[PDB]
Amino acid sequence: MNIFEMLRIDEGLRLKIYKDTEGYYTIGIGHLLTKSPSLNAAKSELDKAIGRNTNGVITKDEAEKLFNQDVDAAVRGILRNAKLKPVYDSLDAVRRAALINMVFQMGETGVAGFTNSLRMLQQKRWDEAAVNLAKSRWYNQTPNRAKRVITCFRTGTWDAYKNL
Ligand SMILES: [Cl-]
Ligand SMILES: [Cl-]
Repeated sequence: MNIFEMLRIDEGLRLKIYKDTEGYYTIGIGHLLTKSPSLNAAKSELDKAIGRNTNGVITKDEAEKLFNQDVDAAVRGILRNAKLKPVYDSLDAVRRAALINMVFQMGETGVAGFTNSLRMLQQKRWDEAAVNLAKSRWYNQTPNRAKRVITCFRTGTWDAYKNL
C-alpha cells in the first residue's frame, strides 16, 4: 500500500467532470477544478489544466498525470508549511501518508488549522489525537473516509485500507 493507492481508493476515478461531496466541479482522481457554480468555468479550468480542448472528458493517462502533480504538490505544500513540516518530519511512513491524504483533501490551510490534533500527533499520543480529529466538520461530512485516515494515525498500519 502507498499514498497513490490510498488516495485512489478514497477518491475514485472519473473521466468526466463531476461534483464532489461539497458540490464542487472535479475530475479524475479527486482533482478539484473550481469552486464556481458554473460548468463553463469548470470546463475552462479543465482545458487550461490539460492543455487542450477537452469538452469535459479526459483520458486515463491525463487523469493520472493530474494525480501525480497533485500528490507532488501536497507533499511540497506540507514541507513548505511551518506548522505542518515539523509534524510530518516527526512521523513514520504510514502516518506521513495519512497527513498527505488530509492535505490532498482539504488543503494545507485547512489541515494546518487542526492545531491541537497536530500537537498530539507530534507527541505521539495516538488515541488522543484520533478522538480529537473526530471532533471536526471533516469527520461529520465524510465519516467513512475520515475513519480510514484516523485509523492510520491510531495504529500506524494500513489495516483500514486492506480489503478495499
Ligand atoms: Cl493543474
Ligand atoms: Cl466518506
